[PDB]
Amino acid sequence: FMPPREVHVQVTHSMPPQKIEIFKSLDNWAEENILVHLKPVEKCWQPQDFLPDPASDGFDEQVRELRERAKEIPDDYFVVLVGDMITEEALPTYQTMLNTLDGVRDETGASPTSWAIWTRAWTAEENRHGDLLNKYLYLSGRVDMRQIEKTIQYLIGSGMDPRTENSPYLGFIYTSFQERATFISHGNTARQAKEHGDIKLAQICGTIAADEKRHETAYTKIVEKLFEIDPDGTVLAFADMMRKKISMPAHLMYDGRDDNLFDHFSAVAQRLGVYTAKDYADILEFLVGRWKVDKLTGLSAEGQKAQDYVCRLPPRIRRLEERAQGRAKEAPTMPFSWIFDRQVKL
Amino acid sequence: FMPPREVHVQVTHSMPPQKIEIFKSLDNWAEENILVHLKPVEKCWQPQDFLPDPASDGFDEQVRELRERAKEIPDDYFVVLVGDMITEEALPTYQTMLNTLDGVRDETGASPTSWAIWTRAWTAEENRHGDLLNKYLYLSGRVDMRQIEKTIQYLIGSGMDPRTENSPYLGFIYTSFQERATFISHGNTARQAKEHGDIKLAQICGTIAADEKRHETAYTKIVEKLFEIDPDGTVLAFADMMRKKISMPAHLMYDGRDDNLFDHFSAVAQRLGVYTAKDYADILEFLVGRWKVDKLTGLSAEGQKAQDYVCRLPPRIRRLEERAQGRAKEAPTMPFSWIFDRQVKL
Ligand SMILES: [Fe+3]
Ligand SMILES: [Fe+3]
Ligand SMILES: [Fe+3]
Ligand SMILES: [Fe+3]
Ligand SMILES: [Zn+2]
Ligand SMILES: [Zn+2]
Repeated sequence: FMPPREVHVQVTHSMPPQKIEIFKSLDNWAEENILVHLKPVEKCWQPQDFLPDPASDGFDEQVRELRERAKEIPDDYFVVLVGDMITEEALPTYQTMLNTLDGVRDETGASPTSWAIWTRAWTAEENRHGDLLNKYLYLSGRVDMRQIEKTIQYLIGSGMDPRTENSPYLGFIYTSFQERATFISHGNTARQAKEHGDIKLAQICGTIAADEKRHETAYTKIVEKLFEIDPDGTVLAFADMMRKKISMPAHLMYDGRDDNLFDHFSAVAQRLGVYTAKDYADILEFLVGRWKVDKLTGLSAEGQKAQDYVCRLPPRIRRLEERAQGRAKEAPTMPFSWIFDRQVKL
Repeated sequence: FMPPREVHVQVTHSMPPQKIEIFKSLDNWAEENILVHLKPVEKCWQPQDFLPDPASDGFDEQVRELRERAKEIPDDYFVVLVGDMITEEALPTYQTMLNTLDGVRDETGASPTSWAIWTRAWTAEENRHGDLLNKYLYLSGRVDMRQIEKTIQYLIGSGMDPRTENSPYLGFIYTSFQERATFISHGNTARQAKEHGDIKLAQICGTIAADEKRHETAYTKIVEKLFEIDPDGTVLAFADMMRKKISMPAHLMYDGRDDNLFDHFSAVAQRLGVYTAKDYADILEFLVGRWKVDKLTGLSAEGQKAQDYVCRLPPRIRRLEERAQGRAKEAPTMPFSWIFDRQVKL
């Protein structure tokens, strides 16, 4: 039946028109400072590096092993991993999302601009994450590929509205935050697969995280350059995003069966510690430290307000969650269509 | 090393600005006439419907069968199928490509416009094609998934410039043509897999073709509505596309090894009859018949020229190829990295 829809009213082009040049001029900078964070394709890993080799005499035992190993991984973990993969699979959305950003958008799909080249290349690198996880999940035999496939269709057709308002200020702060968010997630699913005694699974999550660490560096560099060129406007963007809260890229998630699928998935991510509310705050605190927002001069009346709010927010959010956490009650066990309606503790 | 790049000079916004409304107003029409050609997600097939069931006691024998069956399929066919799949996999490009089209582009990634909803939904349906083919190819064990994965990365990062110039006139004629092109391809790979005695493979190609037939109907309806609303401009678009020739969506194809990969792939598609130059002309002739271009009144000096040229082109192209075909010499055998450098006849 009917999937979820963005409840917030839609806003387009919140950025002043003239300033687009600030991104048209930074073309040279981008080549020297963002395009370096790209791996040449020949040097890149590919999903096959991490999956059974179908053209190998060892393919059968390889798959048989992957599957033995999988049994020892509990369902809750699978639910999280699946959510992850579904997010990663909705990639066509995210390339489209970067092609709405006013200062950078690829005008033809093959535009030689540094910004477009970065976009096409980043998409290319991300495409690997979906594939690798998909085939791992598929072979594992622990999840319901059909329902997962269905969720993905519902997701791609729903789209996303990250409320970036076509602003590269907001957009690049979003991606900055998101890329770090998945990085923490993946590193935890890595660290947790290690614990469940599956190193080959750890490696999968591991090397995806690698890509995210690199992408995050690229985006945290673009924000750093915007803090120097436009100290006030960047602070205004950074504050604006924090008040709206960062709505995750896969929140319209729907399996034809759970009207609050994303909330439930996120709850399982929480209990296991793949991505907690602490992590959310920790990311923020890191970005304030990374951009040295604590120390900036030349701020307008609203800018100083936009600064202080942002700077005091991490200990605030942490403590907000703190007391919510030490009052949270026992959560119910709920079925997930991703796992044939087997039940995990929320 | 370095992939191929678009040799033609880039052109943006070839459409007059005012007319965008003709696409802003057709929002209602689109809901009644294009959105109907969408399958509800619950009714859609998913790749799992066509692949071994990893959560089934039968998974092992299923895979073992898929693989036995594959051996009987010759390498040349695999090369074509692989090209196909690589094209289909570069999907994020094509969603981006539809979001450059001036009259339809999704402004936020979640815009409630009939045009955006169609875009997100079509992308969602297409995502299934890549997956299904990918996993089939993977399990088969007859192709080199790593090299295929690499090609895909080179492709997504290269992008495409279909020379639609942000015009929905040109763009929707392009997609109209492309969707029919893949339809003929897939139906032939279906019909050919039948012949090599693999019905489960035929079914895969079969049900993908199904999606393409539907998409083609939707797009050939949008052109039909543009032939009625703007008889002259549509003919001008249709002529313009034919003179530039339709550059296929996967032409920048590169495996780090073959500087003319796309030409060689296309040559194998040709020899086998998956997609010949005849087919190209046959599609054209069908579209002239489909849109009744043969019979249109009220055409400008250039429009009548744009009409006649287009109408006489199918027997022209066919005969051009005819004599090229009856003079073509024996083609060399060439290695493909998609098949571990085994060699097929071009
Ligand atoms: Fe990713
Ligand atoms: Fe990412
Ligand atoms: Fe397709
Ligand atoms: Fe298609
Ligand atoms: Zn994918
Ligand atoms: Zn895909």
